[PDB]
Amino acid sequence: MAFRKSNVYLSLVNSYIIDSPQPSSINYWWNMGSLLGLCLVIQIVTGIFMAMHYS
Amino acid sequence: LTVSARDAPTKISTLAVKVHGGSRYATKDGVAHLLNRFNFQNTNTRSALKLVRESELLGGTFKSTLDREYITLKATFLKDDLPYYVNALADVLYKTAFKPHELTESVLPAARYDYAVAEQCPVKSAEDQLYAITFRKGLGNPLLYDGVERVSLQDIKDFADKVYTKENLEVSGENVVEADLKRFVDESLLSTLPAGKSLVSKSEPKFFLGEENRVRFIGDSVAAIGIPVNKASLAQYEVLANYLTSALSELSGLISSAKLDKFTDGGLFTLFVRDQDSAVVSSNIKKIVADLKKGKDLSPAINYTKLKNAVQNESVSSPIELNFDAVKDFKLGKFNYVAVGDVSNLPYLDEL
Amino acid sequence: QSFTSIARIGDYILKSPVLSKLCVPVANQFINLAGYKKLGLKFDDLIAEENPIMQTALRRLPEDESYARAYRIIRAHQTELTHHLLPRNEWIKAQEDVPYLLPYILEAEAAAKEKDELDNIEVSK
Amino acid sequence: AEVTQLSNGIVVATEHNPSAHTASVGVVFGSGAANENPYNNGVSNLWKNIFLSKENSAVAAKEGLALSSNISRDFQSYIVSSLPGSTDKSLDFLNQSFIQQKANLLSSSNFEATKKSVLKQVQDFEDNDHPNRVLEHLHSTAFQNTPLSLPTRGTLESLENLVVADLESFANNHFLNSNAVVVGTGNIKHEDLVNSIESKNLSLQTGTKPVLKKKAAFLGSEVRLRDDTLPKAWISLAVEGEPVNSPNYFVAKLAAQIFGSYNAFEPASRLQGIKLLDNIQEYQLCDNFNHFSLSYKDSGLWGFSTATRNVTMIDDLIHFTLKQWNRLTISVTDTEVERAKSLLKLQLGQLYESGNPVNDANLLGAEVLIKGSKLSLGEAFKKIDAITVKDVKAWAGKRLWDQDIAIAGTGQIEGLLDYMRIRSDMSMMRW
Ligand code: HEC
Ligand SMILES: COc1c(O)c(C)c(C/C=C(\C)CC/C=C(\C)CC/C=C(/C)CC/C=C(\C)CC/C=C(\C)CCC=C(C)C)c(O)c1OC
Repeated sequence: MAFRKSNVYLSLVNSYIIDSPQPSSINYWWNMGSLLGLCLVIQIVTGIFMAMHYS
Repeated sequence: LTVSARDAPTKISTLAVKVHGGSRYATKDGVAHLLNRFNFQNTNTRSALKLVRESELLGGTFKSTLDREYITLKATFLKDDLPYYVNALADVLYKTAFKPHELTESVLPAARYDYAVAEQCPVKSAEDQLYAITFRKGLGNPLLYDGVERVSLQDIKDFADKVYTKENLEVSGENVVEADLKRFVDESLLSTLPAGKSLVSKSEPKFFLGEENRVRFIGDSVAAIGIPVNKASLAQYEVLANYLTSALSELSGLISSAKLDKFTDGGLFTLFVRDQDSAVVSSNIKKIVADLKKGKDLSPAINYTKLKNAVQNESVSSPIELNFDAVKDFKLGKFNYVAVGDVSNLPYLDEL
Repeated sequence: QSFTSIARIGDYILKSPVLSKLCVPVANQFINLAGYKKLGLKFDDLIAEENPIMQTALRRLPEDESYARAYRIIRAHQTELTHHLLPRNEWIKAQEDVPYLLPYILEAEAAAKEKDELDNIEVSK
Repeated sequence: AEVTQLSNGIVVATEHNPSAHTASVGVVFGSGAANENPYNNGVSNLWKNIFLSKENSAVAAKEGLALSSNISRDFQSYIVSSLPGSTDKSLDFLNQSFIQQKANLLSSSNFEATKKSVLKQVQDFEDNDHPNRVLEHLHSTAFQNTPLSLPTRGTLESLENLVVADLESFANNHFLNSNAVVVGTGNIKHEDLVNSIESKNLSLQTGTKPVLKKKAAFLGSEVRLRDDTLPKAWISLAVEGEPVNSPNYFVAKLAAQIFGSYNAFEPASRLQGIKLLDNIQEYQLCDNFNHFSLSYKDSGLWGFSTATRNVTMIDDLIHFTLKQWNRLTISVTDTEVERAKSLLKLQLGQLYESGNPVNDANLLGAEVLIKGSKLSLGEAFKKIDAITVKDVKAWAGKRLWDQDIAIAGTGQIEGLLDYMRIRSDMSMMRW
């Protein structure tokens, strides 16, 4: 089978982000979740760099 | 060790080694099948893999067919590569490894698939039942392996010992120069094969009549009749089959197929009526049996049965050819019947 | 809310000529505003199926109705994703908007309720 | 080995072979299903069926003649086989049916009994012959609203609405002289046949030409005939191939031989020198597959067909197969090409030289109708052996690399991913 499916780490990525079967009709309201993950990343990255200069 | 041939200006040659080892001679049920499935496996000097890889680069393929009487090892290839395929075929007949793992991993699976394909076609289940009742143990032997009686690797080896001998096989190269062919055959390992005996019996098989078998089957229903023919009375049955399978006969659209299996010591005529529902199968065969009892022919299909029996350019060694231009009438004595399918709604040998 | 319960209340309203003439017209207007018929759906196609009653019911549905429900559902998703409605001549008509799955659902709820009753039957000597 | 062809009033084409026991004679018209309309689709198949009618067939059986017909896309053919001596009586039956009985075959009792037979015939096809059914739909979507899209057997709806007049209308527009070629194969000489033809005069609708149309075109698309009740998935996928009389006609056929055909149950098949087999046998991605390079007058299809019971891994089947095809543009090896040459010759030989003259007629007839002649088997081999790795790469980089595809399938194809996923695999990422 394809490597993205056989590898222990990549298969997680494949099942959640590549081959994950989505209902054909979801609308833009279903885009908020990815936006929340992105927000989480922005908060963490910017906070760590600021922590470097914070007392 | 008959070495036939027939050159030509064409680019594709076809070596072939007919061998009298079909189910007719099989010592144990399906052993001929297993052996046929074992050909082209590993030899003692060349693996099945290498044989294929080598022949592909040259430009030729192999194939091993099974008959009720034969086991043919054919090889199609480009003309000028003749020696290679002669030795390949020689190698198989003289020294195939017969490893226990080749049995379990390639032979048994391939044979199981063969039996599976055949177990799903009702006409073939019938055709098998026909042979088994007419010739109760000669040509009525099971064609394919099904495991009813044990068959070890040794049994397959023993059977190969009997059947693979110089006095029981015939080389036959189509589109090849007989000169070089005989030269290569004798120069190869064919001549080293321990020539045993020819199991080809001339005496007519002890056939039976008025026998019937009924097999319950899920799918299309099929009613069939089988008639044991004589060594000389087979030319009329040949025209009969081609008559029933032509626009001349009115009842040609009431049957699925009809043929004559020509052997070396006789033959067998078969008639197949196959359809979805039992009602149509009953009427169609009941009509045939009635119209054949009040037989007729007048030989109008004499030029047709002669033309259709000539389109077989691979069998330029057929029995009688001018025997057709003789008899012109046909009746219908005792025959054999087999009901397959919706049995409870199918005719018996009585009401026919 | 069980379909047995919706049927109880609904049938009571449908029988009484007082309520029947008052509610049905309201209900009819509610159904048209819902809009599912413009997507080619029948109300029964809209029932949430992720529960045992609905699975038992859908399992028992004859083939022809099953293939039909499948086509209607697929056609609805495709139309929804294109942000259009079907051409008016393709809409489901009121005569067609029949409760085809309802009898199978009611039957399964009754069977289920009886099992629940029998598994908990008390005995008096 | 000789391809003789001369024109006097009609174009006569023959190929003799003395070792042949029988001789086949027939007329091959330069028009097939590709000349029909969406509405009279199935008329050619219908013609073939009356030509083989119980009545017309019995007349030839008494005389000792056997009938055979074949409806294709670019052409159509009616053949009569006979013994080497009755080579004259075949022409009597040929003329008697295309001029004398061109009104006796079309009776309101024969036509109806025949129409009822092609209806049960075409219905049986659609209901059970899934691989050919899928291949037919592949042409249908690949060449939609174009001549090559029409199926050869015609459609049930256009068939049941067909009448005697439609047959006539077609016959009077395509069964013309300028759109015909008389072919003879078997053992008879060219001079032997042409004399019996140039003997009987009469032109019959001479100077008349068939109607024209619009050029065939490939459109990347798909048709999915999902059916979860079937026990397998049958799929066919292809790119725009090569038309006959194309410089890359042979490069294309060789390319298809590289991947060849396969059958998981045949021990020998599992051993072929095909790299794709290492990938597909591990989890048994399919029961069988076969590549092809279909060529027609205006276009062709290059791709493969496959059948499988591994319904949850169809995406791996498609993915590995397309990754292999990517190789043709960038890394096909000398030995793969050489293996293909040898196997292509072997198959091309087995076709052009079988023990059946009726096959020879169809091959000869079809070729002469398009290029006015037939390339000798020995001439082909010269072209085949001259192909280099550089040729295959230039071809693939034009026909396979990042090119649209056409897909068709039936059975349990829920696992066959969307178009774009398949289409994306027609190439690879690179720096
Ligand atoms: C150390 C890593 C770090 C992480 C992880 C982090 N922060 Fe912060 N955050 C800080 C620091 C440092 C400050 C003070 C600097 C500032 O005021 O922006 C801060 C301040 C804030 C403030 C005050 C903003 C203001 O007005 O100045 C908010 C609100 C906030 N964080 C929200 C979040 C949220 C929500 C998350 C997580 C989802 C998050 N933070 C994760 C370090 C972090
Ligand atoms: C079924 O439906 C789905 C669905 O399943 C998915 C997966 C998605 C896609 C969305 C996602 C997968 C969102 C996922 C998000 C997360 C898992 C967030 C994880 C968050 C983190 C913050 C990771 C932690 C990171 C760090 C520690 C790195 C920061 C530090 C750095 C760079 C060190 C810097 C220091 C130096 C010295 C240079 C859909 O959109 C969707 O609907 C359409």
